[PDB]
Amino acid sequence: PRTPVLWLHGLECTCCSESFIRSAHPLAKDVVLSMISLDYDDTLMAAAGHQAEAILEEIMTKYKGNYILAVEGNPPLNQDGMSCIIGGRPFIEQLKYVAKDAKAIISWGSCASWGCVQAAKPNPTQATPVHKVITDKPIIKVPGCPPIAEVMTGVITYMLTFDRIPELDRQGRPKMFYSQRIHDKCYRRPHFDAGQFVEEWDDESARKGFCLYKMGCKGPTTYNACSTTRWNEGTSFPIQSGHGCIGCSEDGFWDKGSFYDRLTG
Amino acid sequence: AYATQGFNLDDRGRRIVVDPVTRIEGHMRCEVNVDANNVIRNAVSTGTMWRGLEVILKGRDPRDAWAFVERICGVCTGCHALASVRAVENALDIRIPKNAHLIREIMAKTLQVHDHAVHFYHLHALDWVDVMSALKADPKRTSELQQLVSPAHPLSSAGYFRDIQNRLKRFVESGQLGPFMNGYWGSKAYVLPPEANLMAVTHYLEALDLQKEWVKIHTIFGGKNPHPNYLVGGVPCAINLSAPVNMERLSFVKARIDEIIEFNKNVYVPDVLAIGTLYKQAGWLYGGGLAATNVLDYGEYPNVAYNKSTDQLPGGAILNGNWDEVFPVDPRDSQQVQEFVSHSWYKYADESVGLHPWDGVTEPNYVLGANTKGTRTRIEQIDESAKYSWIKSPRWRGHAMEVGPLSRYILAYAHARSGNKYAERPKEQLEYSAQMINSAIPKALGLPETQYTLKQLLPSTIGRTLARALESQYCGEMMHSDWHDLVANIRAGDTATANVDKWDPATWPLQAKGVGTVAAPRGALGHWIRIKDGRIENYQCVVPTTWNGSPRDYKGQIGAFEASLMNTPMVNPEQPVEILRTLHSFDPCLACSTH
Ligand code: SF4
Ligand code: F3S
Ligand SMILES: [Cl-]
Ligand SMILES: [Mg+2]
Repeated sequence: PRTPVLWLHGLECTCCSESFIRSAHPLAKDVVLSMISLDYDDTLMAAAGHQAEAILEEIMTKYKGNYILAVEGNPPLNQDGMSCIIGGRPFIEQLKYVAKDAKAIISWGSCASWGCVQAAKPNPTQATPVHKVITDKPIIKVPGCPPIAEVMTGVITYMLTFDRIPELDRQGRPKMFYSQRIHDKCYRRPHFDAGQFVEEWDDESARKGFCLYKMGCKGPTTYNACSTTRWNEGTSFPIQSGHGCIGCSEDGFWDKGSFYDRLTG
Repeated sequence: AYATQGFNLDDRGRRIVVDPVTRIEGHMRCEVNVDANNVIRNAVSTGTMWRGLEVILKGRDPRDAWAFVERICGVCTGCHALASVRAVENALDIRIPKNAHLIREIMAKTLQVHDHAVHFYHLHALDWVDVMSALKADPKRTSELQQLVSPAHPLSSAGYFRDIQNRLKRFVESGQLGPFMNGYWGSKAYVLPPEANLMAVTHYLEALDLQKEWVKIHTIFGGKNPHPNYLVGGVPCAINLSAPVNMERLSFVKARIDEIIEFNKNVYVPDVLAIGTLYKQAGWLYGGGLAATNVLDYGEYPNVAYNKSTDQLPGGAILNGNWDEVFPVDPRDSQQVQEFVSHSWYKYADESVGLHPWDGVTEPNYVLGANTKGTRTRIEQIDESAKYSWIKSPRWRGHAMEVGPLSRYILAYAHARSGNKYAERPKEQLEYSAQMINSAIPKALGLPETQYTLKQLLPSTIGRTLARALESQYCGEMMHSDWHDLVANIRAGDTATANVDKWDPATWPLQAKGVGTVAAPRGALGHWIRIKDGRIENYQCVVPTTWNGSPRDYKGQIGAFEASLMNTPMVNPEQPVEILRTLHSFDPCLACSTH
């Protein structure tokens, strides 16, 4: 038997679902067909409406305390919760219902982990991360907008193999993927150390791959696997392609000033 | 009951609710009424999410905006970033260098192909394809079908189809059906033979593995996918033949483009032609909606940067089904694009008026009408006579329009007939497709040949699905050309990727307004910005699914989703197969629609 996954969607842009299917090792195809049973997911599921709703209670009963709840997006608390409506009811009610009998909860991406863009000031919907609503269940945060594909499938693979949540840091992120800051192993680090910086876009320094700190790179304060694991089967990452890290895996990164203002000190 | 746009709306029949609408991006509720013979006679589109990006942007730096609005949507990832940088560049009179233009075009066309192909296989296909029927297919006859549908596709052997079928069998036999659980399998609404179903499911799996390769083009130029990085003034991926872009990276991009062209030509377009032919033969020509009368696009992909007369998908507006007259569309004109909130969960000072997006307002107002069944937090039947959606109601000169690939292909065809040579390829694709659907494929499958015109075939759910596939193919062909132009320009000595003359806000006018438009995968996208003292004063988005999924306006006119469902019979009113098939043909993105 393959562990059921109920993948709920709150307020979101769907980047985390899209990132998941970019995974090369393992393939998303193999994850869905051979590793998990993806029993509810609005993005891919055949059933709609009443038939889709009926799946949740069936799985929750049959696999009580033995399914994984994955959450993409987050619940809004304003507009009586009806700025995110599922089956005529607030999303927060679905979230709490499915959470109650889950063996573990995965908060996918910055939305579920921290709030992401909808929670940026002034947060008109009072979008709230999952761990502030569900306070009595074990939650693993997998932040990033979106997270790296192999980080997402890496978390699933660990959980399925070992029937355990991996070791987490104080913020609830898996240490196996979020122990390093981008700046630790960023390939432009030798330029940083030598005081060699891009100062205007497409200047001579930019064409030589000089450090992007003075163009606002938030790599020095951002924990993720981007500089080593990299993106889309190790093809590139933001810095390699010439833009500074904007800090997208860190709590509240939208409200830490302009992306192009350098870090102080 | 009332009449509007040639549709006789009637809510006296049996009410059917579909919430959630699945296999879309984001959150939608749909309700219909059906008559005594299960024919839809009323349709209600409800966007069931809102985040408030327009509100969040106020006071921020215009140079940062692209990253915020990019997160409107991770499916159409980057198109909002493109609209945003275009809007800011327009406001500040910034012209980007040629290489930046070409790289942006290549990224845009990569998105088009990825979005279209993934939509068709992974979201749309299960409305046409019965997966359980695929289990009963004969591997040998499936191989023979594949060779008829697309002889150039190398994955066609009986053994190959047998192995795929066997994997599907054991998956189903496990009793854990996953995404196929509680499906509508065996419904009479499904018409494909077992062999066509197995071919399609096989391609579903092929596409799922291949799609991750295509987006590596975004990764090279933009660092990551989803959500590649953009830049006001150009692109960040500087060129040096230790740089972000060198010849090896460009060669890699070309290899990915060539793969894309093979997929579109050998797998995607032939499948849609074949499936379309078989549903045409079944008489399933429903879903035309507004495409039969009113279509709009801003126009896109100029052969010469900043020269709109050279748009390779030339736009404008058509009204009343008159394809001999394309009206020009100006996103700056306060009397053209306007948004109403009469039936939306927002508030204006005067809701009898539609606001141009430079004057747009986004103040939420979640309130339900008197005829609602249920409560504010437990809706049983939504009241479409009052406010019923988080989607605003965009109109053009007061008219309700359909947008999207179908709209663009109808516009391209009309332009081509008037003598526009930039639209020759789409015209060629359409005429080729009609001949395949009417004659070639029927002849190959031993079916009767038909004589539908493009005027008859295009305004339908089949036509809407076809146009998307053709557009994917055309975009692949275009970015192949763009790649050659990029490499030639670089080799000629121009390596520039960013104009930084007006990067610093000390150089800006103290106030400015701008608009950026994009032919996004789902239709006409625009971002309208006002800048004051270096900050965003107003930022309003009108997004393709805002047009298509819109609720009724002040005059009670219906939008494209609602019109498309009208007058469609359902095999079983409790199984939303036909509702899903037609809604999905618009590729609804609800996060986009509401932002
Ligand atoms: S580019 Fe960013 S992460 Fe890399 S060395 Fe410079 S500051 Fe650190
Ligand atoms: S912007 Fe995000 S994707 Fe990585 S390089 Fe920075 S954490
Ligand atoms: Cl955040
Ligand atoms: Mg808007």
